[PDB]
Amino acid sequence: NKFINTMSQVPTISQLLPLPASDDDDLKHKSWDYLYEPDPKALLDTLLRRYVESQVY
Amino acid sequence: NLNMDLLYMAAAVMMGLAAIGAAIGIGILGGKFLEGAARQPDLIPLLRTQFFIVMGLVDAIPMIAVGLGLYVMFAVA
Repeated sequence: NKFINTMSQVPTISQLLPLPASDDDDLKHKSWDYLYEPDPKALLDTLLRRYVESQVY
Repeated sequence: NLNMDLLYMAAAVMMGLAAIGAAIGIGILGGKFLEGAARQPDLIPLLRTQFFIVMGLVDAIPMIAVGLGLYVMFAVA
C-alpha cells in the first residue's frame, strides 16, 4: 500500500526487477567520473543489490 | 684530414643521444598529460601549463648537448 495522504491510502504493485527505465538523465557526469575501485562492474552489482534492498524497506 | 672525419662522428653521437633522451622524456611526460586530460575536461588549460613548466627542465641538458654538437660540427669542423 501507498501512504498517499494522512486521510487516504491505496494498494499497489510495482516492478523492482528488472530495473525500470527511470528517466534519470544528466550529462554532468563528464565533469566528475568515478574512479572505480576495484572494478566498475563489481561496484555496480553491489549498488543494484543495495537498491533492491532499499526499495523493499 | 682525419680531424674532420672524427669530428662529424663526435657531433653525430652527441646529437643522437640527445634526440633519444629528449624525445622519450617528453613522450612519457605528454602521455601522463593526455591521460590526465582524458577523464575530466575541466583542467586541460591547467595541466597544459604544468606541462610546459616541467617540459622546460626535460629539455635542459639535451639542448646543452645539441648546442655543443652544432658547435663542434660548424665551428670545430
